[PDB]
Amino acid sequence: MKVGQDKVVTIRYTLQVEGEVLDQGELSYLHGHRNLIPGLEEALEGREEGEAFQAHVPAEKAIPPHATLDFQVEVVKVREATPEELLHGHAHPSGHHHHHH
Amino acid sequence: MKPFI
Ligand SMILES: [Ca+2]
Ligand SMILES: [Ca+2]
Ligand SMILES: [Ca+2]
Ligand SMILES: [Ca+2]
Ligand SMILES: [Cl-]
Ligand code: NI
Repeated sequence: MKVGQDKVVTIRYTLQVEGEVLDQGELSYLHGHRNLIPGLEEALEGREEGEAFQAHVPAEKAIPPHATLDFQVEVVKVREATPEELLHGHAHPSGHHHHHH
Repeated sequence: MKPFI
């Protein structure tokens, strides 16, 4: 499945700024709901599950001022959102736990 | 917004 609006996407990433690793890990987000750094979400659009890629994200689409955010990203999983995720506007952990905010 | 840094 390809990354797109209303998909919950799991990525593994390393973030460098000026050549230094600042963060690394794995996260899941609901795509198309302004829940991720915009330039990173833009880089992810249309990517296939399994794809690995580098993205340069300027501060003006996202740490010192006006530095480039250099991401190394793997698309781990792509699935469709549940109705509850769509209503809440965010991704939920695998285990069903009905709730509101 | 994510990632939380
Ligand atoms: Ca490095
Ligand atoms: Ca949002
Ligand atoms: Ca690639
Ligand atoms: Ca899959
Ligand atoms: Cl999310
Ligand atoms: Ni929720």
